[PDB]
Amino acid sequence: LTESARIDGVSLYEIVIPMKIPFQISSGTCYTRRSLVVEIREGDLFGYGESAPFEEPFYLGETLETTKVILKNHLLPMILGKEPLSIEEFNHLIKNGIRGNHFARCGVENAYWDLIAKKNKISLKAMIEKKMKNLGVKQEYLASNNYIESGAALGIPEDGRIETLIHQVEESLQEGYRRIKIKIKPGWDVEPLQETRRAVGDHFPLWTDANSSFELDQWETFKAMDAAKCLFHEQPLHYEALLDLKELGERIETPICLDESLISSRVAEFVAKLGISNIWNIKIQRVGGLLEAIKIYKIATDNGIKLWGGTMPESGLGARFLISLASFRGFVFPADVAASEKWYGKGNDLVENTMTDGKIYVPDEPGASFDMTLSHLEALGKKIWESQ
Amino acid sequence: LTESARIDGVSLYEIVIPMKIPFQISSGTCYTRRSLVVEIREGDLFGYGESAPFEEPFYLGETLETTKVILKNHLLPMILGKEPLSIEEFNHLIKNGIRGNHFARCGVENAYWDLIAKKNKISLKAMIEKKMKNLGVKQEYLASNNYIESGAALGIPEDGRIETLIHQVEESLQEGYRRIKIKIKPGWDVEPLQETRRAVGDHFPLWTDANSSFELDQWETFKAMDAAKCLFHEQPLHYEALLDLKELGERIETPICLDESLISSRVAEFVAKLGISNIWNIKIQRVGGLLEAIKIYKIATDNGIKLWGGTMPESGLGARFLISLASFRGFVFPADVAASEKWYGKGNDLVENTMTDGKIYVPDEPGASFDMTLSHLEALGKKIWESQ
Ligand SMILES: [Mg+2]
Ligand SMILES: [Mg+2]
Repeated sequence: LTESARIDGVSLYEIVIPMKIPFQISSGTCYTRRSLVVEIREGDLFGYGESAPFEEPFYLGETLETTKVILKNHLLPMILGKEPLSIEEFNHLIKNGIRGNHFARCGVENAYWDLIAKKNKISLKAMIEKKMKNLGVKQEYLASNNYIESGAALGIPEDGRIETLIHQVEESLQEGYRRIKIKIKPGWDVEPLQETRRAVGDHFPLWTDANSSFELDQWETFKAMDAAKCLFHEQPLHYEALLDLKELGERIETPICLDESLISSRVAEFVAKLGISNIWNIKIQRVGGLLEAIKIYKIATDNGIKLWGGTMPESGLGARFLISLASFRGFVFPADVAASEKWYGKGNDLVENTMTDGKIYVPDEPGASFDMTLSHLEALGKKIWESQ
Repeated sequence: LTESARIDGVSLYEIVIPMKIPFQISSGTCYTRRSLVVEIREGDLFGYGESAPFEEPFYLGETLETTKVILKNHLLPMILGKEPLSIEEFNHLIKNGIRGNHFARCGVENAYWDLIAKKNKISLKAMIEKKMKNLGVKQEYLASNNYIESGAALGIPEDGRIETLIHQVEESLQEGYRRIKIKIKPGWDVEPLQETRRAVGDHFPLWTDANSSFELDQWETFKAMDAAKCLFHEQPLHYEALLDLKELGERIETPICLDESLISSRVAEFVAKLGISNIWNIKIQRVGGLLEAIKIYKIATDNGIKLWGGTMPESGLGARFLISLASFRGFVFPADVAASEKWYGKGNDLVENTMTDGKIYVPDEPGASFDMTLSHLEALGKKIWESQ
């Protein structure tokens, strides 16, 4: 398996996909998925990757606009004409001239995996396993399933009615989702979790996602939520309040899960060393690409830390990168991955990811974009920048 | 002292100042200081603040261009018409809609201090002391001098000759600087530090700045540099390698100083708790403004952690914010602040900061922009955006 390719051409598409289900985002409405697609060309081969920042700067400070700037003016010109010897060398290359900006780096890094996967006629999953192996990931954690399990994510209902949330819990069960997580924030916490737990039974995989909206001195609220016996509480405090997150964990029975805190493998290293949390969420976009995600996977599995996969979400294309990764043994709870048909309508996503009885199967074909036709890409978006 | 004001108008200037001394920046040449100046208007009063990002994304990932985007499209519109009740409430306001992007937030936050200082006819230093006091900073650390000491920062000479560095050490002593720090990186380390130490004598305040260019497994190189007996090593490892930085500190005699790692007061909290480092550098731009800097000051002085002030550097305007702050007792080594005359020529900086026998005196007049005429601002830059 060769990991080298020459970057003969690069292009940037802005894709726009109408949401069949406008959902409550973190800054209001959201009728449409608006994303960037990086196209890397070697000869006649093309790799594609997605950067999916928000339009508002509430997540790491990056926006669609700043991501365009970084990509057009710095990152895409830097890689043009380059001939990296490996995935690791390409990772070094893209980080060199650009710190932060993980969404921009992710779209470029993922496109390179796609290009290499296709050039080698091999599945993403296969490349990931090999990389894992080369990095010295423990044999037990090179094992995998051929699917990921899929969980529902439920917001806080705009009418503040528990029954509106509960109607959605019922729909999620009927739809086949294998796990539910519900949004919480101070004042919308113990009650919704209580009514949810009983709508699904103690047995059903359930967790909260507070989106950092609590502080440690509100710990008693978590104490009260211990009765719902959920699997963990996802990111309850500020992403930089690492010791507070460890301390909360010591005051309650329900474990604490990190999402926003885990911004890189370097951070993962010392978070593992300090025993801040035993349950980590992995979002490829958050960490700036797949290799970084894999390095984090090694650190977690080296330390008995349980993983599960999440997404921003991106389009089906970005999700492909997570889908291959998230089937490995390290991943032990259902992932947040959007089933194409539900959110965009059948066939309307950039690529189709299908949920059957709460499972999404891992593609065996090469790379991420095997089933993306150029004309479908051109139908969903426009080339906004290019250079040869 | 009122801390409230209504934001009747906001403007953005791009200033451009020809460097009399083009210096070796982190991405090549640098003939000119290019910065942004935020103007906030209440009635007939104006506050000014500087955002000074680099043009390339090697520092936190923010650039002049992304900073413009964030400011124009998000931050400046958000504050227009607002009437914050305090500096703390304005800080909350600017962080709400925008995470990361510390340079953008800093220019806006500082402009608000300037506006409030002028409206109250009081010195920045006086407002800082009061805020410090309100935050419960220990009485001993409300003490201050009426000047800061100024240190030289020397780069790695392009010809790789030790004598070229040493000629610069001699010039720095003749110029009156009270401290020298020299750039290092692997392969340019023990020798330059050795030749520097003796050119100045064991007595002279001296430290290294590796700009994160080493890893922990290169620790023996630091061991060898212990003979030069300098005050500390500034940011020797990656900014996110916190435990590695603590560990390096345990393997050598020379203390480790944090710069890039200290990105916020939340991070400062747990870095203090963990005893990563006993010597911290404070850059107002890095932490996103003066209140954040003050919160970090409290954490350090609460824990016996020694401080010193640094700058990006900005223009004289940005430096004003540091100059008032850095005179307090917590600051125990000379600061990196550019003397206007040296770098731009006399009177050519946006505002003039004068070094006399290696000291820069703290202004007693109100705020930061007391001596900045509108026509001088218009001579150094252009209004590029505004809204009323
Ligand atoms: Mg999450
Ligand atoms: Mg420094």
